[PDB]
Amino acid sequence: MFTINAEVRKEQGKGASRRLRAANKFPAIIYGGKEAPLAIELDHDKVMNMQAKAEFYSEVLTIVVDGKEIKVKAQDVQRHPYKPKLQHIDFVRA
Amino acid sequence: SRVAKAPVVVPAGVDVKINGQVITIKGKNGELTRTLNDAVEVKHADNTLTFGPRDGYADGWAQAGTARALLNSMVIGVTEGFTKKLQLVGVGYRAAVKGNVINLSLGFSHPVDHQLPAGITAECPTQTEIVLKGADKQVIGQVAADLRAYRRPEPYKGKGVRYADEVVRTKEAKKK
Amino acid sequence: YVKLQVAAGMANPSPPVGPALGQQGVNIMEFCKAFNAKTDSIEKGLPIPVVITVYADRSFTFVTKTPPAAVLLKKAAGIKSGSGKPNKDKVGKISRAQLQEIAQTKAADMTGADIEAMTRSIEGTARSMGLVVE
Amino acid sequence: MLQPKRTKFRKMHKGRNRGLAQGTDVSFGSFGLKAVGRGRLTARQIEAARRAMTRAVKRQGKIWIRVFPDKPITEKPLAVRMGKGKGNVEYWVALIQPGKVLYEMDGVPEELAREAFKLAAAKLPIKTTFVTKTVM
Amino acid sequence: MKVRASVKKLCRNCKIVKRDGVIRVICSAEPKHKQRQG
Amino acid sequence: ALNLQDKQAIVAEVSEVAKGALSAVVADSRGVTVDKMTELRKAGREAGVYMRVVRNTLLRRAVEGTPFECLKDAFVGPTLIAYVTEHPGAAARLFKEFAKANAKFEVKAAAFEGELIPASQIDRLATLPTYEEAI
RNA sequence: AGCCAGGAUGUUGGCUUAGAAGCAGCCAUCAUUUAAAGAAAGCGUAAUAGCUCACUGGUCGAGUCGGCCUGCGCGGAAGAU
RNA sequence: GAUGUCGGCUCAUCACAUCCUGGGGCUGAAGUAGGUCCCAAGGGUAUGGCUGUUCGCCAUUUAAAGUGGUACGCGAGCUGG
Ligand SMILES: [Mg+2]
Ligand SMILES: [Mg+2]
Ligand SMILES: [Mg+2]
Ligand SMILES: [Mg+2]
Ligand SMILES: [Mg+2]
Ligand SMILES: [Mg+2]
Ligand SMILES: [Mg+2]
Ligand SMILES: [Mg+2]
Ligand SMILES: [Mg+2]
Ligand SMILES: [Zn+2]
Repeated sequence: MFTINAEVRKEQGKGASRRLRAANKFPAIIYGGKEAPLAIELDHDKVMNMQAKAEFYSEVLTIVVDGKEIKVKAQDVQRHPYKPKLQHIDFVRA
Repeated sequence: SRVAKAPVVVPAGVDVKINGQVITIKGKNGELTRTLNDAVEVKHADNTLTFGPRDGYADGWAQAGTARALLNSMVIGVTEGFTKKLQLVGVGYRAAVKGNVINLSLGFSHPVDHQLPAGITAECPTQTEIVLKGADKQVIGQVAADLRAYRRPEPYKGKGVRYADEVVRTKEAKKK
Repeated sequence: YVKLQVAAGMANPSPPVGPALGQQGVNIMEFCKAFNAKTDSIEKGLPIPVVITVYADRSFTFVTKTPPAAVLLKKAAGIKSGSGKPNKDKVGKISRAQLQEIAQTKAADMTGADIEAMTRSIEGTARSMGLVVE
Repeated sequence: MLQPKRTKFRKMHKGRNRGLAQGTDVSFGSFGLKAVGRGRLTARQIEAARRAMTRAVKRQGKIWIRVFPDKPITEKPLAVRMGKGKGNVEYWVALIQPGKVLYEMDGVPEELAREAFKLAAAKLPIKTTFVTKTVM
Repeated sequence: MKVRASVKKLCRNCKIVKRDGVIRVICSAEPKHKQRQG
Repeated sequence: ALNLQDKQAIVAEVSEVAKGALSAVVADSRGVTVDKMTELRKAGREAGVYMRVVRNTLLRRAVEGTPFECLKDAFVGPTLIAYVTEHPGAAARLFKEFAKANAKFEVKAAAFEGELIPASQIDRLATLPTYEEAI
């Protein structure tokens, strides 16, 4: 079980996402089902080491957002053009 | 640091005098003195010598390591004593001692007269062997190297002033 | 002290053992006949290994060893000269009963304890010379 | 030495090499050589690189060139004054933006894939990173 | 002495040692391996 | 290198051949060629003796299961162990004449009965005959 | 990391060559005794020998190894009053 | 509403990417002699045949006959091929 600790995003858009990335954190979205999409911020270091394991993309992962725990699956990753970093992740509510 | 942490054991009848940075180690085989780098704090106590870094000095441990190393060989020096051996290789090469002077025949116009410094003494068991005995490791080394310099072992026959332990790798001359 | 391989009834020519053994300090006539006088029981057309133990007084003492492992696989398969490219070019065939024949003779030299251990150490000398186990 | 067989037009306007690459992933092979810098790759360069890495893998395995030199480059010779027309086409390039996978190779151990890419990288005008395939 | 912009360890006995800011390759086995960056 | 999975297996094999085996012979094997070793391996397998060189850190663990738990202080320096599975004695004699002939090593200590044998009294398992001598 | 010890047998593997015996080249790269030892990473010999490594047992006694993202530096860096 | 052009002569001055001499590392460096690189600008660094030539070819020297900058140094200094 992959446990990803996250936070709901207070800001949205280009400016915020860049500032986030600078601060060694990266934006990600949770969509799927009746429930409205959830804007989350993740730690760049912790998630990056996770995704290194192939199992990250097959298994169902729990994304802890302010107490609540959301079971999701890795949908689409947006990678850095040339650096071994992550720009954004799509999480489909499983 | 691993060198500095390891302690120097002052033996019996070996006096250790420490005046801030200035160390004086007396014994049977003579007396040696040294000025330790400011980054080093030396402690006496018991039949031991311990070294450590002084506060604020960055290179502290690196300095302490060398300090230990040196004092250890000073202790060895004024008790056991160091003995460097050199062998003259090649036709005509001879050597003899005249007190504090090593007279050297090395295939030149003039025979070489090498004056010896304090604490280093020489004796010639053969006309082809020089044995140096002393207390300062840095100095006994210096002197050995100086005498070696007169005729460094040539790579075609091994001819020249070589150290006893020296392994003189020789090579064949150009083919044709 | 040197290692050589001379024939069952031949020990005298100049190109193989001539200036190779006579250069150390071994008699070219005292060894040549003392070696063939004891290898008379050993079959004709089989190279037999021999090691020399020389001292400082030019004297010598030898103990003969069993024929080589790449030597007995040529007479058992039906080949004079081996394959240039082993396991890429097949020169002959040897059964499971012929492997133990070479092994029961080599029992004095082989490191192995069991017959199966001495059989596998001949299986290897067969594969690396083109020959196939059939 | 890679070059378009036919073209709609002979010569091309200079243009610019702004923006980031498209084709940022190992889409065919197991390993890739990706551009970190921004520049022009000439066919003579591409070949020099291709040759060196092909030699490396002892022609075992597969290699794919993700890039193609389709831009024609012109040049005015010596003692030729400005104007009097656009210079003659002399060579061809590929505009490389950071993140372009340039080569992909598979059917070779990672160790060898890294070495083969090390040699090819040497005959190139722009900084390169070694990349491995990924799941999304 | 090979004086060049790219100084590398050429054998197992080669050792990279920095003497007075000059990255050097000193070797115990091969004298041809002796290098200085400049 | 030896991983713990591989480390445990070694402990097990020695611990097992410890239970059944009668007389075990602990000794030094430093400064001797392979030609002499492979030879005492042919003398061992014949005389029903089991031969091995095992880590003193592993032999102190593999003998903890008793009765040889007085050979602890015998795992200091190079070690070779000669477990005599078939007939007690066979190695403690095979060693005694291998030592005198080759001059290298000393043979640390002998073990039997779940009682200690010092370096001074190894002539005890060296003067015993056959099984096979009582008739 | 260092220091002591070992680094064996079939076997000089086959083919090739005046010789190729780990060590000119070509092809194969198993198996045995094992603590472990490549049908051999380099120097050497006419070919051998001999020296050393990969690997492993002992000693030692607490750390050690080199990739990742990054801040600031070093070399690359020769000109004319 | 003028900054006289190539070459020579006379007189130079600087750079060093060093021709010689000096120090030194490698060498496929036995010696002698080379090859290559590093340091180094203190001084030194041909005369003739041919051509306006610089250059170049050649002859014969020399430790060497350096490479460049100086309005391709130098005509209120000379020459004028
Ligand atoms: Mg903006
Ligand atoms: Mg200096
Ligand atoms: Mg005017
Ligand atoms: Mg210079
Ligand atoms: Mg050069
Ligand atoms: Mg000058
Ligand atoms: Mg000249
Ligand atoms: Mg002018
Ligand atoms: Mg005038
Ligand atoms: Zn080297």
